[PDB]
Amino acid sequence: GPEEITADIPNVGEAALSKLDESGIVYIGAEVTGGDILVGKVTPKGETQL
Amino acid sequence: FLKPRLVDIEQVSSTHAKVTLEPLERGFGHTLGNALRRILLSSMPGCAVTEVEIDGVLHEYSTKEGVQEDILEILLNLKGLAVRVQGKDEVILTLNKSGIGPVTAADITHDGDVEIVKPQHVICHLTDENASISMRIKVQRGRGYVPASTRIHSEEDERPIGRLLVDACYSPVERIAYNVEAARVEQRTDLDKLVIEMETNGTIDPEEAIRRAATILAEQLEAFVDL
Amino acid sequence: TEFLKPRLVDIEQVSSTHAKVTLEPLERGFGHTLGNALRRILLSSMPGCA
Amino acid sequence: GVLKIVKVYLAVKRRIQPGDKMAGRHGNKGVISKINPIEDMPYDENGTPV
Repeated sequence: GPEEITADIPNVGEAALSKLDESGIVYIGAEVTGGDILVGKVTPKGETQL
Repeated sequence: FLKPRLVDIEQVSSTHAKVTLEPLERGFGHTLGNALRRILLSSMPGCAVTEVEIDGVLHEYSTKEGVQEDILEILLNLKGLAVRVQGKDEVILTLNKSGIGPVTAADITHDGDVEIVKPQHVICHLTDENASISMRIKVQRGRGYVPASTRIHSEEDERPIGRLLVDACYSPVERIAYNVEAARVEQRTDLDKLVIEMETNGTIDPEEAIRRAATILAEQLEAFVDL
Repeated sequence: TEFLKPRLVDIEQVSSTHAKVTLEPLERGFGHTLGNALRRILLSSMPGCA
Repeated sequence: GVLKIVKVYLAVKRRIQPGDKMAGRHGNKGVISKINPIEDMPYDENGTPV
């Protein structure tokens, strides 16, 4: 399937999604460090088989 | 075991002065001057600008239309602005100005504890008739060198994207030198003097400083006294 | 502007004449500022009967 | 195959730390070893450290 740049990322807190806008791209001027999410991206992998 | 005391403290410029200590026994002039140079140059109270939120600026790397100084350079100029407070551990000064000409350090809003020791200190120029810059300059007080890097650990939602941090410059002292000349008191075998020539940005008075220096000095010897 | 104080001071005796004392929490440059100021006065001005 | 690309530009400011290479124009290399306090710097009679 196609990959989404959407800001909805499984398993991330409010502190993570703070620095991102509604669209999923970090705001201009936001100071970042190691681990911060610059661009939210999600790719389909189906039937996880747990 | 004759003890010293201070003596004439001669101010020369608003920047520096030569303090003097008259009653020093054999060799103690060196034992103090270096030990005093140490604490004078390093650990001292100072108030340096820390957090600066400017008009339209998102980050220190942009350029505000209408001023020929890059934002990064204006932050750097602030690191060199010398001020002094009295009863506040942080004061936020509001700077406003416009019109073609230099914007100096005297164009800010005066506060009860604000004393600008260099009103001529240049923050930046202004290149257009109508262009206006508003800035919240948050100055706090502390000790030592705190670089802007070690400050973004607390963070705790410093979301104000416009609040650009600078490096903490905290220190009055610039250059400290001590010279021991032989001081002849009318009756004694041989005694020495202490000429401490120090250098400062004007935000601390000589007698206050040299006192707090020896304060910390003896304060560490406390534990040493017993075991 | 509060000022860090030492702690722990294990005193290792080397017989009855000499010993090596130790002080852990000394801030920047204070190890010399103390150590040198004490070396000076120990070697020079002390009570003695010789 | 690529639907969209988001390029973020980070501006890092690095100062100096032990491990950096430094040299004069004369072929004398060096790597900063320790960052010494201004207190321990050799100074002249005027009191200006080096």
